[PDB]
Amino acid sequence: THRFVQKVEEMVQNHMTYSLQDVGGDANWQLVVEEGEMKVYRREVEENGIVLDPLKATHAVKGVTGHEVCNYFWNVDVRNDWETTIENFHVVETLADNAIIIYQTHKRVWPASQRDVLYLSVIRKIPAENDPETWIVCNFSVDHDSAPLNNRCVRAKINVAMICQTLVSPEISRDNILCKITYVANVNPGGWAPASVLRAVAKREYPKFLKRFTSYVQEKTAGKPILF
Ligand SMILES: CCCCCc1ccc(-c2ccc(S(=O)(=O)CCO)cc2)cc1[C@H]1C[C@H]1c1ccccn1
Repeated sequence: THRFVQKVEEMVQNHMTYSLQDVGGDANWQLVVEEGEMKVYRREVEENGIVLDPLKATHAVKGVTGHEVCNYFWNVDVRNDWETTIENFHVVETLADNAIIIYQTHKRVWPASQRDVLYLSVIRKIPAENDPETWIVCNFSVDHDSAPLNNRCVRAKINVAMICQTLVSPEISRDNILCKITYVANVNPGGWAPASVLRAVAKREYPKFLKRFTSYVQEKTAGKPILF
């Protein structure tokens, strides 16, 4: 269909192959924050003095499906109900009914300069018979000609996936469904930013995002028919 179909397939397949792997047994991942089933890990990585620290988190959210969690993560129309770090966003291009290109600016965290991002966002169902089906959203930086001029901003590059598998434990009720998330984010912030700032913002904002976002999906879907 669109011009990014092959690249999308490739990003989605790399995440299904690598990002889903369990890291409980992997000492290369540092476990930074645990709050119940919410477990947030990082690797400490710098390229030319820029912090790139890979983020990887798992969570287990009662009462919602993967399909639902991924719709809410992907659907631009509900972005302001859960995002707390975005100043502005514009849909730059609609590629298909499951893929768009988005421009957004993040709120400045003093004393770093503000960051903007230009990324393709795609939502995909990955079919399983002994395995679970998966819903995934991948957001990854692309180049585009309708990129704004924004001289307040350094351009960050991202490769993020929200990957969800759904457990139903034997008319199915929300009480019987559990969504397992794996969330990964590799962000090159560009430019320079104090390493302490980058790291404090990650450490604060990723767990806050995961709590907030997953509670929002629980809240919006409760009392609604289950969308498997
Ligand atoms: C001086 C601070 C530099 C800002 C660097 C930066 C840029 C984008 C992003 C980011 C971009 C996309 C996503 S998402 O999951 O795809 C949802 C859609 O928005 C998530 C996080 C992260 C960071 C890193 C700080 C870290 C941080 C973490 C959670 C919120 C804000 N900042």
